[PDB]
Amino acid sequence: GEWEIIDIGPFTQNLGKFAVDEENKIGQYGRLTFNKVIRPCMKKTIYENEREIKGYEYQLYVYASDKLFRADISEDYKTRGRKLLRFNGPVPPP
Repeated sequence: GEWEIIDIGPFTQNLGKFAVDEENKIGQYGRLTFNKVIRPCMKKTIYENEREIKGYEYQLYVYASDKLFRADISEDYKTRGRKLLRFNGPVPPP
C-alpha cells in the first residue's frame, strides 16, 4: 500500500478506544481501559483495480491499563467498517 504518518488527535484517539473495546471482547489481556495513543500513528492505504481505494489499515501504539500495546485496525473503504486485526504487547516505547 501507500504509507503516511497521521497525528494523534481525536480521530486517532477514537481508533485507540475502538481497539481497546475490541480487545476487551477477545479477553486475552483481561479487562482493559483506554489511556492514550502516542506517536507514531501510521495509515496504510490499500488500492485495488485501477488505483481504486480498497481500504485502510492504521497501526497504533496504545496505552491501555498502563501497558503499551501495538494495535492494527482495518477500515473497509466501501462499508467504512472497522475490524481489529491484531493487538499485541506490552511492547517497548518507539
